[PDB]
Amino acid sequence: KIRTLQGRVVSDKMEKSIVVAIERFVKHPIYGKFIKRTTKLHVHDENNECGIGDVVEIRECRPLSKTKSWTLVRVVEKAV
Amino acid sequence: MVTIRLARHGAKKRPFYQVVVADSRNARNGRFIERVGFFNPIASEKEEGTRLDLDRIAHWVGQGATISDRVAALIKEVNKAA
Amino acid sequence: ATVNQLVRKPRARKVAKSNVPALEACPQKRGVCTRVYTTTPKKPNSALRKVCRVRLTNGFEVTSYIGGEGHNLQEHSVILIRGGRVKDLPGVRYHTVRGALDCSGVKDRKQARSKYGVKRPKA
Amino acid sequence: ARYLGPKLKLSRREGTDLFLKSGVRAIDTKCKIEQAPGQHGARKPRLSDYGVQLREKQKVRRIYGVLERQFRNYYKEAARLKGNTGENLLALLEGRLDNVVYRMGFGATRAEARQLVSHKAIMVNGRVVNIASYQVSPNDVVSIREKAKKQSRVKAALELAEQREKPTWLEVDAGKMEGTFKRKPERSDLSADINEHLIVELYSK
Amino acid sequence: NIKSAKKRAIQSEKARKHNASRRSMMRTFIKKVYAAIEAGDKAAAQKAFNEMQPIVDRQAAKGLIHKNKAARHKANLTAQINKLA
Amino acid sequence: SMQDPIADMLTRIRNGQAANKAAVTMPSSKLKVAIANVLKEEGFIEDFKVEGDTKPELELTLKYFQGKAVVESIQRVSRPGLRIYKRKDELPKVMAGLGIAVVSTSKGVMTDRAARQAGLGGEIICYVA
RNA sequence: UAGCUAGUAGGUGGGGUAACGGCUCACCUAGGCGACGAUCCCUAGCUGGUCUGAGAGGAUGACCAGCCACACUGGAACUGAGACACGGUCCAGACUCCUACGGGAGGCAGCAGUGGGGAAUAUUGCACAAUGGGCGCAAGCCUGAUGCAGCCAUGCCGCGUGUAUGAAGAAGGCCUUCGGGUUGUAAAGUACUUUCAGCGGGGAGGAAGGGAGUAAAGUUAAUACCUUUGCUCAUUGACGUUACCCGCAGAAGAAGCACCGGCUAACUCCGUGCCAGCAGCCGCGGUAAUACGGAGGGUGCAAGCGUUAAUCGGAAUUACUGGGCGUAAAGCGCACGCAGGCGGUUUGUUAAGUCAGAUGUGAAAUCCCCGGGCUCAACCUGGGAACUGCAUCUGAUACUGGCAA
Repeated sequence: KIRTLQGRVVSDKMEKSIVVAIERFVKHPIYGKFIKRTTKLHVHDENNECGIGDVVEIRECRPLSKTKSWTLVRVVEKAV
Repeated sequence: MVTIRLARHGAKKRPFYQVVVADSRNARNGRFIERVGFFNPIASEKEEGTRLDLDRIAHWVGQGATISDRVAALIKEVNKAA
Repeated sequence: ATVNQLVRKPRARKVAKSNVPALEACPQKRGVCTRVYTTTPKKPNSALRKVCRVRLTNGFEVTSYIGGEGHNLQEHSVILIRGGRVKDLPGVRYHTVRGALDCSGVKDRKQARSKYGVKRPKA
Repeated sequence: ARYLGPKLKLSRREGTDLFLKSGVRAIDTKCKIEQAPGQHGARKPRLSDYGVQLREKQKVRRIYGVLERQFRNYYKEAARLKGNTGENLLALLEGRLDNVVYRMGFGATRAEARQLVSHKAIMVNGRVVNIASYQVSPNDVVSIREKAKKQSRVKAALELAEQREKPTWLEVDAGKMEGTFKRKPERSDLSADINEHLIVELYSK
Repeated sequence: NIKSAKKRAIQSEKARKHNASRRSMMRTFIKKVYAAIEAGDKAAAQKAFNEMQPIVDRQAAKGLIHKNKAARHKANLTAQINKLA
Repeated sequence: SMQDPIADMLTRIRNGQAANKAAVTMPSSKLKVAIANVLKEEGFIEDFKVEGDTKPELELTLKYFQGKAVVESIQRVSRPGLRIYKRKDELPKVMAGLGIAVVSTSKGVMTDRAARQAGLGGEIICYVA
């Protein structure tokens, strides 16, 4: 299959694009504590179906603008 | 061009050559794709002096690799067994 | 101490700077010895301690102790400063290498001879 | 790079016969052993803990004629080898070629054996070895060459080989003047009075 | 500097002149094309496109335009005429 | 508030051994009965008994060999502030094998010997020495 | 250093590139980044690794190897498969040089080498014999890559300065309670040995190829030519009076440096008298100083030995492993509370953390292990282990998390 990620929409307001925060949960190298850690990504969506506060899966593609090398596959869990 | 060639690694007045597969425009003792055998011109009169992986050499010559005069001489020395 | 508090702000021991700003941390430097002095020590000791004041080659003007019994330094006398504190004098941080550029070896010495710049007597 | 001095002085600071002048006569008789290692040698030392460890290391080096960087390298090799580091260290000191030439009775002392080894009078396995610290493997044959065979020294040395205890890990045979280092010496096969834990602890501080 | 770098200097000057001329003729033919598309002319621009096609393919083969660029031009211009016709 | 009931259990057993207490009661859970079954199995407690219906109460009958107490030192390793997950190679032995370390592995709550024999590591709960 | 950003963030369309892309332009939207530290400032080539450490870490990134960047300084492109080009072009600038005064020329951070700077760092060497590179069908030409040689104890490793005997316990030195003690089997005497250096002979190996004739096969119309394989014949070594071997003469050419109050192994006498001076810390020296200076004696290391600079250790004195906070430094004056951290108990599902296995990768060298070659060692080297990681797939579901009750 394809490698994909899941994350939540952190903001919405851009012209056929979105930005998604990813939560990786990584152990501290010295201290041995599992710490949450984000990764904000500029993600493309044609016809901008996902709004703010959603949860969306996301795959990597060719560059579509500056940063923006990521595009959604499936919007889940939109509940407001 | 990729070349199966020798690369000098022993001490002073005592060379040990390792036969590698390098992009030919690298340095001699520099970057190689894979090493594929060795050649000690002394070693002693014991057992080997030279072993050399003929399957990988045949693979690279199948790919288009060239072979220097020493490596050709060593393949002409270790023909199939001797 | 709580592991969260160290994730927020890690441990940090200070730098523990150098006693000898002979800059770059070079083993010796050379200087010009702007003047030559004798200086009285701190309280439990009493002597007159033979000490020069030196314009180094890196710009720093530092004062420097002169080891051994009797020297031949006078005011221009390019010397090779070494590094090493004399605790008994307030503010000398360096020594002069005896047996170096314009600093002769100690006259009539026989033991610990290498650290005073004196050659082996022929016998 | 080797000692070159008064030998019985070294044997007198340690308080113990270091076998440094084995030679012609019997037990010392002209050493003044125990009495005075220098001018204030009549004084008892009241030796420290560093002093007993140090003095044990010096006993062993002054026996086998090794200096400090070489000894220290033997300690590193004995440390990395599997087993008991004291026993490994004595096994490394006993495989030295000048020592094996001394044990076989070819030299009267270890310095005389070291000069036989040094002056190309000794072959191992039919090849001449010039080096005092060659490490003799088990099942080796070490012998004297045709030059420096039937020279007086070695004969006299074999004469005083019978006065000693005939080590178990050798084939001493003096007829042909050749020997076989058969196995590594067990710790229980040598000397019984050196305390190698003291030199392990000396280097491990 | 005194070498066979003098020969590469003079050859690279000569080839600079040759390539500049051929590159300039190629660019003028492409300007003919989408300068005919500036006005709403279908068959005039098709005539100009047929006039530029062999020279852009040819300068691709000669080695000074690196054929993907060749392709782009004709591709873009084809789009323009079927945006127009 | 109570945020580590396992360390609370081990606290009950340390302070029961330290006070020559005959038996120790506490609120019960699946993990505490799993650990308690490991402790009875390895011989550090005498018995356990879970009673109650709507509020279960685990009860550990403690052991005392001589006048001295059997559970010499029980420590909590994987606390909630910092959890400790060891592999089958990193999996420690306590008092050089004379003292078990209760590891929660995917197959269940085991000891260090039993889970190193089972070929799988996990979350190391407590050292019992 | 708390706000930064207007081609800025995104969209549509045109152009551009080998290729996606605000890469560029026109228009539209008003975004984007930021306390998980943006922006600004100081410093810095990065890594495999190296040093230290029991380890976790800490410092560092000389040689060797991978990647990047630069080529007097600032900018630009041209040629080309590849450069915005170290020994190419163009412009400008600073410096240096030539000039007929109109103008020209140059770029060692290639190898040697100079001047300067500095505590400090090397020859204006030999060869393309090997290995590699460029060109060439090849012969061969070029190669300051490379192989070697020169200088330097800069390091690591090896060997030597002899060995045995030798009491009149010589003389002389130093101490002495003047009995002696110690230097000291030390020296001398006597008997042996020749490593290495010195002198003279012998002499591997790095040499595989290449050239010239044949013979066979292939191809072909051809028993030519060419290719391949055998065979024969001369040859190809900078190092290099090589490594190594043998012979000669004679112990003959070959031992210093620091320290001796405690820490810290090793003690007395004499000179000096708060001086001269010593010192890493404690501190010695103001008349009998085991601490200063000398001597005798000893101790430690040894072709080295000390000092200085720098790093880690010791330092559990930044404590993750692995510390503390009533009085030693340390509990906010007290609360409320957002973000954050943590979260009782039962069942079901998931399987993100966690665990197990597999696959791909984690360059080679280095460290480690078992072997092999240099007389050994350092050194070189064969195979493994390791690279504690990351990604993907397959499972397990106890604990943690998500979801539902």
